[PDB]
Amino acid sequence: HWGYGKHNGPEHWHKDFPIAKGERQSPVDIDTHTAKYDPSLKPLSVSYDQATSLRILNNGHAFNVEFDDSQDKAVLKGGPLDGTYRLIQFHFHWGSLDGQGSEHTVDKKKYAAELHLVHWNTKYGDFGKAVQQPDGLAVLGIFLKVGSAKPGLQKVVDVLDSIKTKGKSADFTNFDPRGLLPESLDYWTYPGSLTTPALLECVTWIVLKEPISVSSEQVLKFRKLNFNGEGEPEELMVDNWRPAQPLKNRQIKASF
Ligand SMILES: [Hg+2]
Ligand SMILES: [Zn+2]
Repeated sequence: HWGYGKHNGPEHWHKDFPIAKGERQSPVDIDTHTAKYDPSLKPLSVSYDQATSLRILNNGHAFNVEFDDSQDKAVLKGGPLDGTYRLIQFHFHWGSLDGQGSEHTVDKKKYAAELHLVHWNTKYGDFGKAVQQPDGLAVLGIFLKVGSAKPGLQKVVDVLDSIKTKGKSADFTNFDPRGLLPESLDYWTYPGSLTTPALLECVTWIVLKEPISVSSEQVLKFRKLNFNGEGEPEELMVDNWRPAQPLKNRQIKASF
């Protein structure tokens, strides 16, 4: 199957997943001078105070932190969205070096990593249903740059040792996502897709202007994860990002 290697990387995904060369693929390059300032755009509403983290798992391509989405516990609303979207999981994409790792680019600038908080539209009842609609998902993307340590990320970092290989999971309760948000909620938004197979075109992307800073030690720890399963040859989990895709007519609107 698919990966980020020489023989199964992004350039090969189209073979199993034809939609890889569809009309609304992600990520893209955000050209700040071409983005349209839209004054009709409402402020984002992030309601994560009653979030319920359950666990963390190494799925062989990233590590997912999962949340209880059986009720409106952690939700996203406002901004470009109509209705309420529930948080289901967050994950990151990171590089082998500090100069790469992000999926979206800003004026061709690459960040060290990118945080994706994934939410599904409650009018669809379940995640599986929401991935059948063009307005099924909303992904909140936050860039990471190397500098000062992010206190709020430390809890995730310390548990990576326990889920080093593909298929390993750990109980991960009482984790507050609010510690991973930047000061400002200014954003760019555009209609896209999931950045991993099945590359479904169901996402409303909200990418935050303001990056969060994390320390070299913190991102270092991400780089120690393995794509492989226990008892298998070691393949470091690095560079698990997809290159920018053709914008193809779409328009990127700015909230600022
Ligand atoms: Hg869809
Ligand atoms: Zn992602």
